[PDB]
Amino acid sequence: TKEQIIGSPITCNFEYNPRPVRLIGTVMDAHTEETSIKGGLKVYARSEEANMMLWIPAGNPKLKYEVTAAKGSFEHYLDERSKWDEAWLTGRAR
Amino acid sequence: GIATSGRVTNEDRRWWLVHLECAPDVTPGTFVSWLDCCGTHTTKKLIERNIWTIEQVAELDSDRVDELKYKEGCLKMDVVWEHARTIITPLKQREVSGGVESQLQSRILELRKKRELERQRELLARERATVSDKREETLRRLRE
Amino acid sequence: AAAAAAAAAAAAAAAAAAAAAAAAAAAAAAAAAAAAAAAAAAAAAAAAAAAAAAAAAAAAAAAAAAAAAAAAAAAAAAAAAAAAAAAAAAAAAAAAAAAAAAAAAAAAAAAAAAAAAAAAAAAAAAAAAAAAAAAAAAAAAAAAAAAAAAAAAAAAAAAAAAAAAAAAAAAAAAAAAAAAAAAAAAAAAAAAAAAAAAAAAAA
Amino acid sequence: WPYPENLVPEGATTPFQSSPVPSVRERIIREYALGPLFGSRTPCCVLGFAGTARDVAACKRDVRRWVARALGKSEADVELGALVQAKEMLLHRSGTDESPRLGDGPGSRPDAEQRRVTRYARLPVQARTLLEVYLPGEEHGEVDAAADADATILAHGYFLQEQLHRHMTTVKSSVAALHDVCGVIYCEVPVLDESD
Amino acid sequence: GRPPPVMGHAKRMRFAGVDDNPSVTHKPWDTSEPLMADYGWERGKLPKFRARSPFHRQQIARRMVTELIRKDYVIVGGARAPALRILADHVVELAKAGDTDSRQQLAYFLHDPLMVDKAFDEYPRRFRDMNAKYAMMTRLKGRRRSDNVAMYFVEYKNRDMSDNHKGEDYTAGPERFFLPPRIIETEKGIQRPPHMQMAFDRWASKFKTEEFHHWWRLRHAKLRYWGVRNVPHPSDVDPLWTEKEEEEWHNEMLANT
Amino acid sequence: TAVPHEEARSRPHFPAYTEDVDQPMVVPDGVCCFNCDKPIDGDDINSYVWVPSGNARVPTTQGYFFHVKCFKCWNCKYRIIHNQFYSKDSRAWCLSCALGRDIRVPTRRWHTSYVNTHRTGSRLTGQFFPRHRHQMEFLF
Amino acid sequence: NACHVPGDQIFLVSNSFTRRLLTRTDHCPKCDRLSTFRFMSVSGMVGRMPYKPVDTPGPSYATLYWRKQRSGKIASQPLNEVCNK
Amino acid sequence: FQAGVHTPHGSRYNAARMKNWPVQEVPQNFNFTNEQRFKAKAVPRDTGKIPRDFLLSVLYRNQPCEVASLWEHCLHDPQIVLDSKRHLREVLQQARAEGFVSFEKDAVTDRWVCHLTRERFEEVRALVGARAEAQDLYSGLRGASATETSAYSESFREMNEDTKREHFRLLSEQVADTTTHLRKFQRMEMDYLPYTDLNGKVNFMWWYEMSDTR
Amino acid sequence: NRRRMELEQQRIESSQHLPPIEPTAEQACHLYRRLLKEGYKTLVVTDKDFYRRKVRYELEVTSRQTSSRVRGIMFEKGHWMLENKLGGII
RNA sequence: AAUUAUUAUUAUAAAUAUUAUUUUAAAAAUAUAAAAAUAAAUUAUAAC
RNA sequence: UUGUAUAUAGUUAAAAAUUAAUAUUAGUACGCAAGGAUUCAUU
Repeated sequence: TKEQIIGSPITCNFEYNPRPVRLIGTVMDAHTEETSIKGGLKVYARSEEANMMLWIPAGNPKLKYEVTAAKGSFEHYLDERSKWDEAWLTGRAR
Repeated sequence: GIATSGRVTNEDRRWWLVHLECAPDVTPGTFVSWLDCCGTHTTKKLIERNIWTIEQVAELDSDRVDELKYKEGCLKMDVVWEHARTIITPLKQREVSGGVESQLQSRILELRKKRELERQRELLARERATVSDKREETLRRLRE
Repeated sequence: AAAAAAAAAAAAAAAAAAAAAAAAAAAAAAAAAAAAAAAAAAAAAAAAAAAAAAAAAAAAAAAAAAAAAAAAAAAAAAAAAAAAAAAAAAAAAAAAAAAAAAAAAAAAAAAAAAAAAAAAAAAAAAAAAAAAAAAAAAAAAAAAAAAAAAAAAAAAAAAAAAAAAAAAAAAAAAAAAAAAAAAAAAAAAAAAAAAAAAAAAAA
Repeated sequence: WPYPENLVPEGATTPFQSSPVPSVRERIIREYALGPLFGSRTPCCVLGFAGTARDVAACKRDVRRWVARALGKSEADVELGALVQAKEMLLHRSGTDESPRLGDGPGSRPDAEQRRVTRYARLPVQARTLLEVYLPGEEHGEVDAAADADATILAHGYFLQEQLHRHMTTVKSSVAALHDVCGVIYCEVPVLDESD
Repeated sequence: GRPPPVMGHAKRMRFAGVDDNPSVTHKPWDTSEPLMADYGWERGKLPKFRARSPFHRQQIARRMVTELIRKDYVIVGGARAPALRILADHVVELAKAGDTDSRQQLAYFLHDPLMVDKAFDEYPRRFRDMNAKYAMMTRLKGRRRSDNVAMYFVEYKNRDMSDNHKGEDYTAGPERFFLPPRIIETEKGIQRPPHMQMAFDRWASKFKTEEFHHWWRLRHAKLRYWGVRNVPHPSDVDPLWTEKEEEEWHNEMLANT
Repeated sequence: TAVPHEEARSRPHFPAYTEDVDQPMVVPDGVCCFNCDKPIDGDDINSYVWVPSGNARVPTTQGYFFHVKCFKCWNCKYRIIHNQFYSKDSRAWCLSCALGRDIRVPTRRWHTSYVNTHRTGSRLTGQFFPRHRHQMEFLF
Repeated sequence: NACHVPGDQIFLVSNSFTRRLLTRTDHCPKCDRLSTFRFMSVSGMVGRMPYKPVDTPGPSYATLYWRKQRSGKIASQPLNEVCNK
Repeated sequence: FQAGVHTPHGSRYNAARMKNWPVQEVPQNFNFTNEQRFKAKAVPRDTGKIPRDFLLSVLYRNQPCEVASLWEHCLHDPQIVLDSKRHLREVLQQARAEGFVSFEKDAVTDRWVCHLTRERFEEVRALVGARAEAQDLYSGLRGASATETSAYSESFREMNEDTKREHFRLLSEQVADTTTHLRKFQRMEMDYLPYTDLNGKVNFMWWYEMSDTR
Repeated sequence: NRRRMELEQQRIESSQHLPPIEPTAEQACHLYRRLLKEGYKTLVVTDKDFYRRKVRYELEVTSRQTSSRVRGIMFEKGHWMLENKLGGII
């Protein structure tokens, strides 16, 4: 319920051929709000020196994940949102 | 369901049941506004009849819910009624018991008992890493 | 024209688009409009001797270098209130009223200052003479208040114990002026008794 | 950032999870997935009414008091599902539940769907609204050798709809009272729905 | 293929189809809410009548609404009717809400803080047992000759259980537009609310002064100079409100004094 | 203001009606015509001119106050040219006829100045929000 | 937002109500008057901005400095009450 | 206000209830969802001239006043114009911008203490007096004889000399404990109607009456 | 509003000592015994004699031209190798 | 200024009058005008 | 990488982007009675 998901951490996995991509990141959209085929998450995922916002169709076999709701306090989502803008704005090669 | 119209099939009884994992706080004492398609208006037509929890919503005698939807002008009052009429009995068994394999009770403390042990190793990493250095410093202050 | 076109007109818009010429109105779009429209008349700059009173005092406290931009800093520090009617130009009105009437001449060393006070440092001595020892006298006349403002509590230290013993004076009656229409006759008599059970033994 | 700041000023956080372990879930799901369906009842008949639901909210009591007279079983044994007035259709596509009830259809018949083979349209609408009939839970459909007929839910429905279309012709004449003093101008035994 | 055969940027038509797809560039406001303010041609919108701007479109819509709350009818032209019957119900979906914010949701829209009360007074007791489509929209057989714009006659539906127009009649207007309009002859001494006249008697008594008459006549001079034909000379112009003429309205004038 | 590094207004160097709630800018209760000693009406008249300076002199908010027919020069009995007056011995003396420039007459109007009304004369003096640091809005 | 000699108040910007924006007479919070309030601070928009979220108007700077100073002291009156009822 | 909507069941005040508003019995196990309590918007309370003077009357009897005595005193009146402890917090935010109350905390203690500002205390005595000018006269048993007042007319001067607080140990509760019997006999009803002033702002108009509940 | 991070970061000055010690003493000789003895159990695939040569070379290239802490960083990494049961050198 | 037309003809005096003219239910080019990217106000944009 | 030569072909497939059909029926509103339901309850 939009407030509930925002800021909550995501485990991912993602299959792929060389090895699965194990990546941990914060959810930020929850496009559908129920179990419909639309799904969608828009996590932030801050893997390493690289930042990578991304979308999960939430029906894919090889694109599997898991969300947890303990540290996903909305007041944590606000910071993640700021952390990206900084990485977004300050990577423009300007 | 919300997007459902008119009657409620015997299927989306399941869709209501499957989705009880993602509602662990919910209980027969939960406010009726948590009910599929029990929006803002219909609630006020419910509260005006002293009806608050999911539990009371299962008591309606097919005539409260009727005089609600057909006289109080609150719509979809049938697709909400069949909802509390569906999850109350699996929620009533949440008043008496929580999880059966959750709990895993011998496990749930061993998860909790270590989280203290674990989150006290980073705080101590702020200490154990430097006091071990302070000695590796004071071990050489003397050798010269 | 987007601000005007977009349906829900904002708040900035309603204040920006106003160029009316009524009292206490938008001054920018009253200034912005025609010279035949503005009644935005000349800025009343004060060149009072009062503006001399907060002038000859400061320099004899700090007569060094660069006193023409951070001189207003003194005006932004030494603040019962400033001095410049318009910090911008009235503080630049401060030297010209000082340069004229033979009061202050400048001082130039790596930059221009307001030092040397131009041979009127005698009238700066008997200006500060009319400062502290003028501020000294008036702050104790309110201490005459504050020698009895202590008493302001003390004259009602008894009365606030008195006129809150008067706040029951009526209620004690009204406690029972409504009991009349409920008729206890036991909690009624004792509520008048337990008050008068110790009232006559007092004094 | 379409989520307004201060959407959640201070949040307690309702868990929305059920044991954040990914393995315990999908097993707590089994019950509620393979577990028993917990709300369903089986409809006995449909009671098709002509007037709309604001014309029955006072006369919808005796119908229980009159279908219990007919089925013999006492009152407070029958559960009449809440009134469901069908759409005020204009196109009138048939089949759905929000549809009106034509004089002929799968279960509407006096067991006369041969009318479909020998006629070239449906009789006009009888019941704009409708209402279901329930009983304490039991079997669904069976032919019995001790009632001189079927005796089950559908039979309790079939051997009521046949009796009802006996009053449309012109010892329990509740099916005759149900026509006149109460309102029922249509009866239909539905299809037993299914789930996964 | 995977991208829709048409991208995000393409205008479909008027009277087109839905043509559903995934897209992420919509919902400007709190859409679908009693004041959505969206205006276009594709069905999920209100018909955008000809206004000089989106802002000026609201101003039109606001003053078209607060004339349906004084006189429960209106004669609008063109695409103002559909986008008023739609907006007339929004006000009434907003009347039953009655929450402390509705009156602050409706005080923002209307140019009149009085009518909001009349709106919130009648419409609950009046439209309680009507689900939706509260306003009628009758298309009149006439047309504004000036511009061939079909005139519709929008009005509110339930007016028997109403409070202030319980028995009023709208075949033709009153005698001089500042009188209580015609009444159904079965209810002559019917008691209207005691305050919706205090905003009327206070008002219908500014057209009774000699200065208004010197407006009514001057207005002709303005028109014949402004080229409007058929305006008789300001010399021979009957006054609007005289003294003796009023006695006919002073007939049913024995209510409270 | 100490706006951090010359971050003030670009095009006019000042905005209109910057939020004045910080200082209410209310007329006094005790007041006087700075030159003629006449009590002054509060806020519904234009027959008094407020001179709200950065400093504060006359009443309790102490921006000077004249009566509209009390602003004239005192020894020289004229309007004050350019509105730059000069208080000589507690009397606003016309700048020229005070300074020893013994003028004999102005050009435009010799007995009514071009003063403003209701603080409008001095609207280009401070009193923005960032006059004092006012960071309490931002900290923690 | 609108401030005169007596008290204060909070208003909004109903686009129909513009000729009241600068100086709307109002019943003063203090004892009694139909005081002629003026315009002090912007306080954001009534309706939303097309395809712009609700935060695009922005109340004002000093208006933040207002409720943080007018109300402000929720730590000074957590007595008898907090954000709940 | 209800039994246990926002505050757990058992939070009822012997205050001026609102007219027509029943005590809607909420079942025991009922609970909100923490995300339903998110918005949690409620009815705005009347903070006008009637509550204010009333608020001052109890702050005038006690020029300093602390946290609980802020509400623990409103129970000690014949007529109350509060319904909750939040209706007490509501008017206080008003009475600050009225310059009527500048309450502080004593540094030696750690509680917040009421104080009617001295820039307005001399005049608010009339406001508590204009309530008082007929607050004593309208009393009924006062005006039924003289021996009830004359059995006490001499105590008011001899109390505050040698038995000052001696009587105040009773002058708080016993003289007010009957109002509790009276609170069950005559509450006040905060009958209200919403409206809008010609500026457009929303507000209410409250018609306060004493409930002849008996 | 935002500057909380300023309140945070200035609060994370946190001068708990922790400068990596830059071991200029026998402490280096400790691990070079602990390593070649903890490796001698594990070098099934990789060469036992190539592995000594590289621990030598890393105990000159890191001693020769590096800083102080980055030598207390390397040495700490020597500690964290056998603590990680190895540098995954199987 | 050909006019009941792009227009405050302003030498002067001024400041809280709602003080009395602007059609139309579609689609393109154009015309004005417009969310996002290779510390500042700018771009170009022939994009909603 | 095999044929041929001391170096290595030659074929085929996967990946780097949108598919199109003219003429036999009654007409001067909105091709929506519009807020995407061919009236969701009546007024």
